[PDB]
Amino acid sequence: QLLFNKTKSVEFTFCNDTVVIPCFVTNMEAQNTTEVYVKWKFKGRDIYTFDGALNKSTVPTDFSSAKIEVSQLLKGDASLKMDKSDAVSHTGNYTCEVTELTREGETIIELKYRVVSWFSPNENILIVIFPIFAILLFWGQFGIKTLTIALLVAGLVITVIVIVGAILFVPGEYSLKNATGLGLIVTSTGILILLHYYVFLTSFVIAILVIQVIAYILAVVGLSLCIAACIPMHGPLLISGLSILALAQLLGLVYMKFVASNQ
Amino acid sequence: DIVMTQSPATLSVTPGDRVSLSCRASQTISDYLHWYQQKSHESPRLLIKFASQSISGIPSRFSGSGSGSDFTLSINSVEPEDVGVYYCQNGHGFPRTFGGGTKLEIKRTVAAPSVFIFPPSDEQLKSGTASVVCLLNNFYPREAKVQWKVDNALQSGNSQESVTEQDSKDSTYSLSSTLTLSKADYEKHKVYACEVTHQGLSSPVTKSFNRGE
Amino acid sequence: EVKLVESGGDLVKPGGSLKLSCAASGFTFSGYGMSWVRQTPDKRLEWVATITSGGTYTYYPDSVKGRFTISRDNAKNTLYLQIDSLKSEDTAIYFCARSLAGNAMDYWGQGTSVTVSSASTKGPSVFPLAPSGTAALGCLVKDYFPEPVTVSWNSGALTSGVHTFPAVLQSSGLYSLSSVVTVPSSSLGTQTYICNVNHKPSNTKVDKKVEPKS
Ligand SMILES: *[C@@H]1O[C@H](CO)[C@@H](O)[C@H](O)[C@H]1NC(C)=O
Ligand SMILES: *[C@@H]1O[C@H](CO)[C@@H](O)[C@H](O)[C@H]1NC(C)=O
Ligand SMILES: *[C@@H]1O[C@H](CO)[C@@H](O)[C@H](O)[C@H]1NC(C)=O
Ligand SMILES: *[C@@H]1O[C@H](CO)[C@@H](O)[C@H](O)[C@H]1NC(C)=O
Repeated sequence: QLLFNKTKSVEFTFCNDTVVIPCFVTNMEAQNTTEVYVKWKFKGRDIYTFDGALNKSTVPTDFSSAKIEVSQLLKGDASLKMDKSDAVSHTGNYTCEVTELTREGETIIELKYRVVSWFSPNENILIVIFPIFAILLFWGQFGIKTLTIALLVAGLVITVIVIVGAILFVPGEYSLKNATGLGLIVTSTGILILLHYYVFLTSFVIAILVIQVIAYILAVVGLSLCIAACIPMHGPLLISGLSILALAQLLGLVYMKFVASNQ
Repeated sequence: DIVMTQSPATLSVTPGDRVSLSCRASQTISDYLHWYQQKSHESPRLLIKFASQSISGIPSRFSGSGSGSDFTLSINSVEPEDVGVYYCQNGHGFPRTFGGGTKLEIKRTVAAPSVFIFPPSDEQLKSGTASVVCLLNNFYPREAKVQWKVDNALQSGNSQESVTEQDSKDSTYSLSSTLTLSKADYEKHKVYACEVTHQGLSSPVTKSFNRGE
Repeated sequence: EVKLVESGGDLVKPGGSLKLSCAASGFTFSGYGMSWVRQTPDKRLEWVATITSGGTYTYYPDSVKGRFTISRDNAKNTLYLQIDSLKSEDTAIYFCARSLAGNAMDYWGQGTSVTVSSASTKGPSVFPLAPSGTAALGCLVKDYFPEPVTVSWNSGALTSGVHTFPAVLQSSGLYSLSSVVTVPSSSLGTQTYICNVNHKPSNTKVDKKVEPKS
């Protein structure tokens, strides 16, 4: 009786192009595929069969993409490979049956699906609130500084394309909807960098401005990483830049609150 | 030590008829069940593997069915060539057990036996024994009576029948009866007679001869 | 095609030992698992052994108490089975077979006969059954042990119309068997009919000229 590397379950995400269900025989004794037969079952159906003797791989029309790597079979690797589109529609308890000459075995692996669309909950709740707090704050400096047209001209549009950017981004599972949403966001914050240095200098402006630029191109070259492919493990840079730009804006609001008061 | 049980034991079918042979396992063996046939004086050949998968060069008339515990070998339009023994064998569980075997006899039209008699060889006679042989050739059904008459005195307990297996072209049988006496006994009598009664003989047929005539 | 050939079957004393050879032909021998299956005279089939393609790993039923040892010489294209401490219960026909997964055996050999008796072999006396449009003639292969005897006609040229009988166990515990053939009566004199009895265990080959009696 064959034994396995017992595996409870596996999780796949929207960005898992190719899906792999593990099946490892620990005590395989075969010396040619002729001796071997593998049957993959799902929900009481035979969804993949490899006959070693004829090396005939046979699959239903509903799993046309399914395969195992023959090469690795004799080593104990009877793991199943399928494309994303087939897997998504078929989440459940997969069964692997492997048969030699005089010994057989089977094992069960549950296929689970989870959605964490593009960024992790905490990450995609940051890069939305920092460049909303930021402009909300700019409005305070604009309102206090008024009581240019230009600044208010380019002021409404910034709030609009953050409100647009930050609802284009956050739906779905890593679209070009999101990709563009976030781009509109970083470019909005990227004309905010200009609309914050549109006051008029102290020794306090050249600071907040230069560090705002630093953190900004850190946040753009901090996004040039991320825009490419789902599950980008390059989030902290994008959040930190927008952090310093939020905070620079914060120095902005209150240092001017000091001026417009004290001669 | 799983047990494979086939059913039926024996079977008589008319050619061009469909037939189902059953096989039962003492535990679940999914679709891992194989079917072979054996024609007498041949060795087994594989018909089906993994319950249902047909093999290259198997007539299109055999196919296997079932899964779990109960299985079925179906012959859609059996032929006089398919006379033989069918065995199921479990692909799963230990050990690789075979089934008891299903004998499949072919049914046909009644055929009368060609009857021949052979007096003993002088060679054997010098050896000290006489054996008289009676052949019934190519008949059906299998059952036939033979009585040995020596000067019309009916003999008992000195004869031996042997029956050929069923032909796989003409679905007939053949039968030898050997009458064994010593040189002495044989040389004491004149007339040696074989009396054949068979279904397709309107009257018992006798082959006889007079010693060395 | 594929062809498998067993040899090495014989009469043996109980407790004796036999080594069976199986010649494989017409495929990549070292590519496939192989097996031994015997067939008892009750005509039941019993798997006795199995070897992997590589010869590394072997498998047997608990039925034969570790008395059988399978091997394979991948160079000579020969599969072997060593049967030891033979018992009366081992008397059978031994088949080699090419094994697929689930030990599906898709090629079988013709078989080799193992007989285990306390009896010694006695060879058959062969006698003509002289004929007297169609004539019938034959052979009386009488008083032989153990089984079986093989009978060809005219070196195996004559196959059409030949009925070699099932042997029958006599009062003596010897075997008797006849082989007969129906031929055109026109042929006799102008054609030779010879009856080729081979009884292997007693090293008996009779080639009997079967003739109409003077
Ligand atoms: C999906 O991608 C990750 C990347 O590390 C991988 O670990 C996972 O096993 C992949 N496939 C499945 C079936 O989860
Ligand atoms: C069988 O094996 C070869 C390599 O051994 C493989 O490349 C080929 O595609 C297989 N045959 C079929 C019908 O898939
Ligand atoms: C699979 O089986 C496990 C227990 O064996 C069960 O908890 C689970 O709910 C089943 N189905 C799916 C879809 O995971
Ligand atoms: C299996 O059998 C094939 C038959 O062509 C042989 O060529 C091959 O190398 C053998 N062994 C393995 C492990 O592939």
